Amino acid sequence: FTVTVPKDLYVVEYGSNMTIECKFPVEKQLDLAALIVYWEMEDKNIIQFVHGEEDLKVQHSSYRQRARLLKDQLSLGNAALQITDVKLQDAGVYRCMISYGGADYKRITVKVNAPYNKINQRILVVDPVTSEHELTCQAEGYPKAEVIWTSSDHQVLSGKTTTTNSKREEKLFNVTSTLRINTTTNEIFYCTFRRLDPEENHTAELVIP
Amino acid sequence: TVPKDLYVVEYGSNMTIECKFPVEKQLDLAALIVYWEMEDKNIIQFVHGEEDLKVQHSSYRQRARLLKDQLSLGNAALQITDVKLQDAGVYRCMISYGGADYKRITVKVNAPYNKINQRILVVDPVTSEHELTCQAEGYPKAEVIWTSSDHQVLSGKTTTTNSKREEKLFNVTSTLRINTTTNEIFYCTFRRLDPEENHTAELVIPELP
Repeated sequence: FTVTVPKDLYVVEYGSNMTIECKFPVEKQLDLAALIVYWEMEDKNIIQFVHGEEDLKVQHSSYRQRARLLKDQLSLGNAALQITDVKLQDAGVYRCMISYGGADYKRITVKVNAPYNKINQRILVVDPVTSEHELTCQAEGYPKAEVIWTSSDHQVLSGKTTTTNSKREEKLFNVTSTLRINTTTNEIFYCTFRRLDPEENHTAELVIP
Repeated sequence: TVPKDLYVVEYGSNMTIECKFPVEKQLDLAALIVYWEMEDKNIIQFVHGEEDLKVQHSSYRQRARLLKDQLSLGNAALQITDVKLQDAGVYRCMISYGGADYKRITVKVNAPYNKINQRILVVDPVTSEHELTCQAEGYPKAEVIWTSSDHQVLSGKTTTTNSKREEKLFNVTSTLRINTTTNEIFYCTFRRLDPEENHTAELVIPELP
């Protein structure tokens, strides 16, 4: 008897839902009087499954109404922890621990990627005689990002970027950048939100109307 | 024996399919053979405690691996990474240690519209007209249903083409034009039938300077 993990690492996007698995030998059928499943992370209990039931009282405050153990999977020899709406606090080392005659644990590490991939934009005519426009790009993510404006002819341009803490998601940043430029209908520009360590670029295409 | 007969697998993910066999004592890997195939193409040939990767078919060159730490437990776990629609079919496993026996496992590949890209364009701030867009790929064809925070169905413009990335899939992009203000919430729902399946992104109208 030993627990096995088909996936050692999980990379999961902010706000989405994850299923992290642990597999254990089940020759015949589950004797739920003998079955225990314990999920935790950084010494905080997520799930304690005993005598066929989830002990939700011992569940840590953080995970209330978010985490649960898929029970259809238990019959197959698979203890699947599903957590919904992944925060940046859910980055950590997750211990899964099962006792069924023998008893053994495995580790699973989770990283939470919070990309600047929901990009909002605005294009305004500031002065139609000089055909000066104001382009704007906003997005949210973690950590801080810089905005990089480029034209269709690959010219870097000077934008004005304003980084604040997000009024939606406490831990994320709200990055808004503004480009003033002279241009005409159908010309194409790009704003590119750049995170670092490791580098990651998300880019939206603005079409001047 | 096989705990799971049927696997429903996501497109582009990893799958782990399992065949169990009796193991009273420990593994003499000179005596052990494991063979995995689908449609007479070899996926894995494991012999003398080593993967015989020259017999492997082109299709599975660096994708197919046998989880070696789970051989110790009496369970041959075929793992294939980056699942295409071509991986739908019937997989045979055979193992010979002392005795010999085979099991068949059916695999179906779902390609859900669960990676939804979004963007919000402020068209005219005077009227406060915004242009919300959602796009995704999947199979089969899916409709998009736009709804407001109080769940009224709104009129949209949806465009469906064959995907350029993977031509068997479809690209579904939908745009909604609506007069609205900062912090109002909208939903774009990718729906697909026989059987029904819903995936929805939540779009929040931003505060721009």
